[PDB]
Amino acid sequence: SEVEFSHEYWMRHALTLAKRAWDEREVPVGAVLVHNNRVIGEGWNRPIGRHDPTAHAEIMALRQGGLVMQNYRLIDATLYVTLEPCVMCAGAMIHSRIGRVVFGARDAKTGAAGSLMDVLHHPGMNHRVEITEGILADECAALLSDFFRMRRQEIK
Amino acid sequence: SEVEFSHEYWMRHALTLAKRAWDEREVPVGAVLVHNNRVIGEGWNRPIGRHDPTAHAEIMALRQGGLVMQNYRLIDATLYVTLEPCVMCAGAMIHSRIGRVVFGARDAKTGAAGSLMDVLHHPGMNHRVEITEGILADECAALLSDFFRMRRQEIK
Ligand SMILES: [Zn+2]
Ligand SMILES: [Zn+2]
Repeated sequence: SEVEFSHEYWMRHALTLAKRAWDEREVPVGAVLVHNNRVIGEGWNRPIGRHDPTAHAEIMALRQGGLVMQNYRLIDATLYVTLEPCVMCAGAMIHSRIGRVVFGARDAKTGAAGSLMDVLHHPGMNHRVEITEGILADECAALLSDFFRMRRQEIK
Repeated sequence: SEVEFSHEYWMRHALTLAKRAWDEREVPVGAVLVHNNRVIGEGWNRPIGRHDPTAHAEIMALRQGGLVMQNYRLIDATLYVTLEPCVMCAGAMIHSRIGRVVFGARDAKTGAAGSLMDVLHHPGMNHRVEITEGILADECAALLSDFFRMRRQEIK
């Protein structure tokens, strides 16, 4: 079913992080940054609790990676995130120079890797980040679905 | 002649922050976030020294503003930055819901406020950030130019 170090194996770890966001009552998105099959950064969405509009899963994983690698450039790393990245995160991926982003569910309204727009393969960027899409898309989208319901199950 | 609280008055303050980046040998870009004419965030470019690819002046200013306002949404705030923002920072401004970005020099190669692409007024966004461009542009451009000149020298 899920071989060690395959995309699904790392995405499942990202889903463990997306659940931390779930517990903190934030949109459940998780991300893990991997280099040579070692975790060098982990993150979950938490803009509300951090009072920070930039606190997305991807930004958190990328900033930790920079610290772990002692380099703002994260050459050859692969960033796994449970939801297609937004424009901000796609831009951050370009500046980080990572090798690839692997995402789960598509974000139909604001995804920047094909959905709302494509930032990553736009011709004028100075670095091409490869894209793998739809890994465990169903579980990723169900987590989000369970959240937007259990959430309206709050608006009394 | 620069009236207190005018765009030029705030951009001149962002230029002082830009010189801090210069002093740290970082591309010289500075930013100041203002709400009701009071500083709620300040930033300068420091990705290299912070080992953080997301450490642009704008991101630093927005994060500080969020702390001060106790809210990731920075409604009606105005962000001054000495150089047209990149895709990542433009994306961040949209998530923060600021009212306006005022910038200095255009970034022809990779500006996301019209140069390389326009993220801010893309029609699929859920928030429109107003744009004021070119405030003290010549000064902002000279600082950047003097930098890439001084740097190209330093290469022994
Ligand atoms: Zn994002
Ligand atoms: Zn930027």
